[PDB]
Amino acid sequence: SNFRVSPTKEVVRFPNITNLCPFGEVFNATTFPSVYAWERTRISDCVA
Amino acid sequence: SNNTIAIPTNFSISVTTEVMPVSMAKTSVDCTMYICGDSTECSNLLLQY
Ligand SMILES: *[C@@H]1O[C@H](CO)[C@@H](O[C@@H]2O[C@H](CO)[C@@H](O)[C@H](O)[C@H]2NC(C)=O)[C@H](O)[C@H]1NC(C)=O
Ligand SMILES: *[C@@H]1O[C@H](CO)[C@@H](O)[C@H](O)[C@H]1NC(C)=O
Repeated sequence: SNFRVSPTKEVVRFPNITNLCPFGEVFNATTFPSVYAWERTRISDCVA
Repeated sequence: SNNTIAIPTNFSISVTTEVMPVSMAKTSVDCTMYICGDSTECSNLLLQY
């Protein structure tokens, strides 16, 4: 079997986009949609 | 007919080929590597089997 090798180092690699997502704006809009007319928005190129 | 017999007057030497299996491929399974890959977390659950 194998008990020889166990990982110890961790290689974490992510796209280097650093712009934080606009949640503070999306959530704090002065008004939201009426549920019958709910609105869909793309969230992209950001860190959630 | 109750009173006649056929006798061979000649013969043929024949060579015939009989093919027989005797072994199969020896196989081995690392049951941990097959089930869990390398993931430590799954290997801990596999111990519970
Ligand atoms: C069995 O038959 C074979 C032929 O099928 C005989 O062999 C032949 O014999 C004659 C006379 O001796 C030759 O002219 C041929 O050339 C032979 N042919 C071959 C292929 O060998 C054979 O003699 C027979 N056996 C007996 C015991 O009579
Ligand atoms: C929402 O935005 C307005 C204007 O930027 C600000 O005055 C208010 O405090 C914000 N509310 C929250 C909960 O972030």
